Amino acid sequence: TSVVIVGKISFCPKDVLGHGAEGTIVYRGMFDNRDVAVKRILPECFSFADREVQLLRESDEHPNVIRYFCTEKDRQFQYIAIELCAATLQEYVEQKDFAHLGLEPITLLQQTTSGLAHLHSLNIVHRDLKPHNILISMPNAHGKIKAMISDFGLCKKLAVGRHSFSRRSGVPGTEGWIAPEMLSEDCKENPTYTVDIFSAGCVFYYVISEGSHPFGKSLQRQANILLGACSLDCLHPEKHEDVIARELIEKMIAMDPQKRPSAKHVLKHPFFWSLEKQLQFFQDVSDRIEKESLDGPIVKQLERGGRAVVKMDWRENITVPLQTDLRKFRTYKGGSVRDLLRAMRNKKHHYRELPAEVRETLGTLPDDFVCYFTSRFPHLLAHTYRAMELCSHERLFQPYYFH
Ligand SMILES: Cc1cc(NS(=O)(=O)c2ccccc2Cl)c2ccccc2c1Oc1ncccc1-c1ccnc(N[C@H]2CC[C@H](N)CC2)n1
Repeated sequence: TSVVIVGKISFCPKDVLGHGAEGTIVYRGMFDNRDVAVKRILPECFSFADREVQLLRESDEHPNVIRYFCTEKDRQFQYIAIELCAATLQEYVEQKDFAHLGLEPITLLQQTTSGLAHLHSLNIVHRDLKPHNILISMPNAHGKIKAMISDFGLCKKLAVGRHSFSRRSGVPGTEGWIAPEMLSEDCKENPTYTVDIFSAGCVFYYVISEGSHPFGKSLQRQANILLGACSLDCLHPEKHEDVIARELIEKMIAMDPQKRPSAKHVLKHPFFWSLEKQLQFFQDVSDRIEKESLDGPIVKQLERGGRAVVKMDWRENITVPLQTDLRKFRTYKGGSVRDLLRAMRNKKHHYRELPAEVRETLGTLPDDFVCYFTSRFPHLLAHTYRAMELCSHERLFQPYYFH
């Protein structure tokens, strides 16, 4: 038997892509002139997979959830056909040279999270998130790729007006990626969507560390998850991009499930912002506190812990041409976060009109200008992002926060 044909699906049995659960085999094949992955399953699984297909005429209408195509029936088997993909995220992370990837890994992280937000918005908790089932599409003609969430065998649709689900026997996920509240002792709250956030948090660090895991090597990482013993070694405490990454990830993998942000909060985090959007944040913040009281709650939050962030005096930690231009105005307090943000806002606003050598020390707008400040004050953004959560409901700030 060289080519099997079951209805609209066809494949060569020799084109094995791997296996799913024990008793399944996946083949490469064709459906309506499209490339598909075809999972063959036994009778014991027939309505177990019809339950998962019912969920997938409703969930896979999202670019970052795997497309379902067809189901066909043999005398002995069922055949499930989904979109053929090029790789898994594990394969991507472990094999590719990250020197040549730029921002792509972070975009795949965005896409994954976005697929996850879609699922959660339909009352579906995935329960088995890992690099092994985050699939990377076939590239398009310009070499562009995307991540897609797959593997819905452990998915649970919460009934209408339920916000959690209870534990059952058996392995609730994959060892090394399971949120602690699924296994821990004397736990008095039910698990919920945040279990996917914990798993994603681990996945996030796995992508950006180029293969490490917050909870150690594969042998004792589940045990370390229950103990709360994590480490994010690869993130420097004084590198802006690592600090922003850390701030997000340590919350996503929080031991207390209620401290973890929802998928939509994660999508809004500065981890995902371009340099121009970061700069725009700084500006929108400065316009927002432009006429606020030194003792009002907003400016108070922004200054709490401010001096360490500003390096005690920020005027002393900038270049000589800029320090000279600002001293002259005789208005900027060097111990204040507000005033550093205001100095940034003003220099952006008046950029063309600034003396040549000030323009040259700052570099170009927007990219170099913002990096001038974030490279010198690597906690400025993370800190400003936390403090301005007081204004998260305001319309000005909905590009930056969710709710
Ligand atoms: C993870 C997963 C889960 C499945 N089940 S499911 O619960 O997600 C499901 C999804 C959508 C509708 C129904 C179901 Cl049951 C799959 C069902 C059918 C076909 C493939 C499925 C599936 O994917 C694969 N499983 C095993 C081996 C390979 C795949 C697979 C899927 C898509 N593309 C590829 N391509 C591979 C190419 C070779 C690379 N080394 C890795 C990627 N593989």
